[PDB]
Amino acid sequence: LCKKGCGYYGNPAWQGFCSKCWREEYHKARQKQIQEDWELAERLQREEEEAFASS
Amino acid sequence: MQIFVKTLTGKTITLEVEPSDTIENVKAKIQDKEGIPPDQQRLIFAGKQLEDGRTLSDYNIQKESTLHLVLRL
Ligand SMILES: [Zn+2]
Repeated sequence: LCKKGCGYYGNPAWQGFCSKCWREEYHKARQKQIQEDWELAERLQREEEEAFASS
Repeated sequence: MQIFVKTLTGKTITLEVEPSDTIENVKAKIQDKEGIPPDQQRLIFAGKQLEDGRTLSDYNIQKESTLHLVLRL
């Protein structure tokens, strides 16, 4: 049984989730990683702007 | 396998790579496609700037993973 409790059977290759709850979890984790990476990139851009300005 | 490289302008670059590819070799592919010299490229994945002598597999970059790219001014 899917550890999210949707009533379907979980696949041990998918960490105990069924197919649908696994794909949701995969998409959400990538969305969060991609948003945090974008924030880091904007911080790096600001660091580039300061260094460039200082010369 | 395909990966995506997103810039701060909203542009996404698709690259054909293998997990054993070095970061330096991915920067060469970006230069070939976008003209950006490797030395001006800063790659990001999962909270880390990517180091030239490491591989895509070292960072858990997988099929359809999205990296970010910032350029040195
Ligand atoms: Zn489920």
